[PDB]
Amino acid sequence: MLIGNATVIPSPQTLFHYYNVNVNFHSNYNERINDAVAIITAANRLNLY
Amino acid sequence: QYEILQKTIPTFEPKESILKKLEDIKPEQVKKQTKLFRIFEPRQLPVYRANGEKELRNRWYWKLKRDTLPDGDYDVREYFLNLYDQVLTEMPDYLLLKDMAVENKNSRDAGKVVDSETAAICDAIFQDEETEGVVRRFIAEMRQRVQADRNVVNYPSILHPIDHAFNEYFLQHQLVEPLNNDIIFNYIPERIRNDVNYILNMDRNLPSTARYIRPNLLQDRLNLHDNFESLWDTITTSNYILARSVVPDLKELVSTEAQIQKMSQDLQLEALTIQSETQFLTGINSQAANDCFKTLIAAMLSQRTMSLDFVTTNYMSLISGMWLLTVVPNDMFIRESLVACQLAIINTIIYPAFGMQRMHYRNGDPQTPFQIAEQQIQNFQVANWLHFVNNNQFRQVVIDGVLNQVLNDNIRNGHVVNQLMEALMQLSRQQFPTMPVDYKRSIQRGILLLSNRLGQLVDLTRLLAYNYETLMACITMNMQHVQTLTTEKLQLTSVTSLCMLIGNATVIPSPQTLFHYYNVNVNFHSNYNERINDAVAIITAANRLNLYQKKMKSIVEDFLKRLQIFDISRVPDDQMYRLRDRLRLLPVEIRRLDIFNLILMNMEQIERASDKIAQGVIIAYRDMQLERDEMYGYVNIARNLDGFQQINLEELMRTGDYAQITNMLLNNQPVALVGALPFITDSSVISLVAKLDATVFAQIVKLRKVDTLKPILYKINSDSNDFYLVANYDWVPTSTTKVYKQIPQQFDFRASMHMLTSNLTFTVYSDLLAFVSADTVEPINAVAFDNMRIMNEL
Amino acid sequence: FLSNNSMVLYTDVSQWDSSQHNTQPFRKGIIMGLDMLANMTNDARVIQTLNLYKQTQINLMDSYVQIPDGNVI
RNA sequence: AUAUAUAUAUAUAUAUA
RNA sequence: UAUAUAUAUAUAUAUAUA
Ligand SMILES: O=c1ccn([C@@H]2O[C@H](COP(=O)(O)OP(=O)(O)OP(=O)(O)O)[C@@H](O)[C@H]2O)c(=O)[nH]1
Repeated sequence: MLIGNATVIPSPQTLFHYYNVNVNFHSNYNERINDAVAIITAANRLNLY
Repeated sequence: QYEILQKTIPTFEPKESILKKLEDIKPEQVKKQTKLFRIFEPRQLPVYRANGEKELRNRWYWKLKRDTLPDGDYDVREYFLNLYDQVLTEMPDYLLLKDMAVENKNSRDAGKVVDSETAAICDAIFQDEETEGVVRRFIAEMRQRVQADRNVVNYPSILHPIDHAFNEYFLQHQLVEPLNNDIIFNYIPERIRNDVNYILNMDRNLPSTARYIRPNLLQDRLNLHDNFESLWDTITTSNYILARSVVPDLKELVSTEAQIQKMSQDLQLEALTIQSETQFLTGINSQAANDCFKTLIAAMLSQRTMSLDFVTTNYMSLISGMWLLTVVPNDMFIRESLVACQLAIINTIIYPAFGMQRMHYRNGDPQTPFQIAEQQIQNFQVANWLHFVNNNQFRQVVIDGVLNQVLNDNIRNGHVVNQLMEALMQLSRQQFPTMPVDYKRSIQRGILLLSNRLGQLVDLTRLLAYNYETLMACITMNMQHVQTLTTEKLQLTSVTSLCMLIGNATVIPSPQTLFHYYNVNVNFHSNYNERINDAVAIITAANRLNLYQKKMKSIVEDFLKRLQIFDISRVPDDQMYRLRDRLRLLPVEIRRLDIFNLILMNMEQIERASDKIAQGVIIAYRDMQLERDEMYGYVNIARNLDGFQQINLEELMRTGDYAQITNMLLNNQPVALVGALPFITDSSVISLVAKLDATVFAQIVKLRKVDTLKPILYKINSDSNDFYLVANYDWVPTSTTKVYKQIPQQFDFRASMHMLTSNLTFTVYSDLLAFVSADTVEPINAVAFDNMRIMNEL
Repeated sequence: FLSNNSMVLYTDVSQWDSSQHNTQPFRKGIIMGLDMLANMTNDARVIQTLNLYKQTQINLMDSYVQIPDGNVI
């Protein structure tokens, strides 16, 4: 009981920034699994206790 | 020797508006027009022949007066709602033509034409040497025709046929009805002129000329008592304070100031000191009898719900509450406070009298404790009064077109007191077996101060139901019985001051304060239905004109404003957009419906016959001959938008997806843009051969914006420079794009004269109850609905 | 009402006179309250005493204090 | 030659040609 | 055999408070 008849829309400048911060975290989360796996596995083929 | 140190206080303007009572609402000041409604005006234009050369004579044409048309196809419809609000305020109530009739400067006999403008036109044609002879001969035989026996006249005019259909409608549809002596007496309601006590008199008789404007007194098409519990609270607290003003003061209280001096100089002579014959009680005054007589009548006529206020430890205020519930119907007393008074009579006075156990009445039982103690009691006379209180209801009958809630027939008689005091006597002859003897002596002393007053209480019921019956003839709006939000506190220790302090003097409401209570319930009810119909005619004309962007809170915001009793800024958007769904469903009144069709039928003839706006440009990408006209010469005009695919520029700005046009503008498809474009005039011919008209559309591809469009409308004629290219070389001018524009109409003088008619004389009268001067019969013998009188008790 | 699920809250404004919320929004809240009360009654005398208690709030919305020092006021 | 507002409780005192 | 009803006197000074 305080809303009016005037709608709000996510403007496309803050709709591409929300996309380019969810891609840039998802492409950072996947690029650090691939770095941490490639060192764990390379510490095992090299027989590093 | 002073010194001023002043600082900046921040300005704070709270949202508010002025609120007037119903006593001072000014009636609608009647509108009569002074000049005709003109929107078209003849203008002098040069004329060009079929070659293109300028002719020696000139020609007259109809153009607009102040042609300010906004661009874009949505702003044009926003202009025509604004035009529709301009004809309504100019629409007159009564129109006489003797007020607006100026002399023709030159005629056969010196007659009159109907306006200062249409005399300025007919003298502009006379001295113009280029005019024909038979146009000049028509102005000579242009006089008025006057007929005295029917008092109508016939003044000539020179009006556009759109302008004539707006002025002809103002003359035949007027709000004046004739008025005489036998129609002033029909203005007074039927329960007053058919009443014995008031004798109606008048001095002057009105002529066969005088007219009056009848108010549209039809009931509220909005059901503002249905689901509107915050607007019906303030429309009945505005009626309760009006009704409190006209309820008269009791004759035992009021007298003039000098009569106190007139009664003090003979008080020591004539010793009359216990003539009033009452036993005094602490808490009894006469200022509460006068108060409770006004908050019993004025809370019935406005249908407020009273709330009882009392203390349980007063055994006399509970006995006087027995008279209150048996006269006023229990639907008016509020349920949380009727029950706590209806139970307090049971547990104190009725049930200890019979020795029964005092009732366990839990909170919120659906049966009120008189409706549960007519079954549990075994007497016959106190179970006959408890049946009347359980079934005392208002009787909703419609009288003279106004539904108003008359009382039960026994209450107007007085016979309910003879049902109560027959029951209040059997309850006093009981033994009170459980309670001690002093508790029996405390009621039997107090229940006998009310049974000794039977002649003065069978008559208060007559007088209280006659002041309510008389004043109810003066209402006009439909009184509905719906429980309101806020209540009016009636103290039960102030009914005791009413029940045993009245006597032998009828107070009947004088007819000068019945005609005032009726002339403020008409002046508010006619200020209601002329604000419904003013705010329905814009809501329906907004949806009919296709205004999808207009938020219609604003034209309900001023509907609640012009009703002068509402505060706007404490009424939210919730109670102003529910009201739009009710005002939309109503039929718009016939004067506004018949004049919106006179705009809607030719909102394309006003729009097309004006400069500085053109209804879309068409593009062809091929040489085609531009048509020869007489007011333009040679113009790339197109009268019909036919053969081409259309793009709606109202929609191309709305959705904003330009992918259709910018893929259709690079490939050179023939496109006819549709909208309302501001066009410029390029009168030179060497701009046409250089093809300037095609180079203006390429700013839609690089830049998305389409409102910065200016199509080119050529005009090739003799006054234009470099014209000899058309004269020497045998070529007709060819353009690429032509403008969809309409030719202005010719001013044919003999076909535009109209003979406007109206009456000769009125005398429009404002209110009609100034003439009839009423007076009341002596209140010693004043007659109720029974032909026996009231205040008959010795 | 002091218990272990309750919190008491005592606040003292630094100066109740000469606060920002007391110059304009306190007078104009009372002057509005005497407009809705001028419609409640009907007398020429209860309105007139309620048009004087409104007039003392219009006159105090701007005020001046007379304090002297040395020889100047 | 002489400056101390308003309200709320509480206590003391007082009324007369 | 029978033992009445009803909640805010005024003025100045004084202190506590706002
Ligand atoms: O003699 C007085 C004392 C107080 N008051 C009124 O009581 C109000 C509150 O009095 P306070 O003493 O609480 O004011 P304050 O908040 O300015 O105090 P500090 O924090 O500065 O210590 C004041 O602002 C004034 O309206 C008076 O009218 N007269």
